[PDB]
Amino acid sequence: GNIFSSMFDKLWGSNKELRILILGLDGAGKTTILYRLQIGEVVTTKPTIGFNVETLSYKNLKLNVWDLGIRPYWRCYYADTAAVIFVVDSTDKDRMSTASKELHLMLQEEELQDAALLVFANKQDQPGALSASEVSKELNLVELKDRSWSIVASSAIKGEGITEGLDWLIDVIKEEQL
Ligand SMILES: Nc1nc2c(ncn2[C@@H]2O[C@H](COP(=O)(O)OP(=O)(O)O)[C@@H](O)[C@H]2O)c(=O)[nH]1
Repeated sequence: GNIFSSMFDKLWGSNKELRILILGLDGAGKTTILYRLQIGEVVTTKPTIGFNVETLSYKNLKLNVWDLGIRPYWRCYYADTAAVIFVVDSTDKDRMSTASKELHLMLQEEELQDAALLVFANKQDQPGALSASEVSKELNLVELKDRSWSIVASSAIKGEGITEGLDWLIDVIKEEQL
């Protein structure tokens, strides 16, 4: 998993530890992506009640993953947050609506004013999974303005799309830090 680490090494130098949030409705495959990286160490914690955050800590970076569906206990992480990776299950046209909501509430927070966005149209390997562009529409990512965003089709399970996406993200984050 060192290619991933080499990629994240490009964020070394930031004058403050950087934070990335992997979010989305449960089942979207966030955890999978997190474990996909195979770098640093991951530890689960329950800061508040009925709330569990999985945190991957890698030399100067923090990756936090928790399910959506906006209790203020979270506002705690938006401070140093550099970007959010929004994982969407492409084979769930139902909750697709809910997600779009949860995503905008999130992206509507003041501290995430500059966070870059990477959306993962995940589970593309599954039968009946909306295309990437189909999700960019269902989330109105088009309507989003004054913000670095991008969507990518993915099969976290087979690790398809993950690297291509993170690659993009990291560069944006790095740039923005400059
Ligand atoms: N086929 C397929 N299964 C996936 C994908 N991403 C996640 N899964 C499966 O979906 C289930 C939920 O994924 P997980 O990452 O644990 O969900 P979350 O962290 O709650 O969003 C797991 O059993 C995964 O193996 C994907 O892209 N394709």
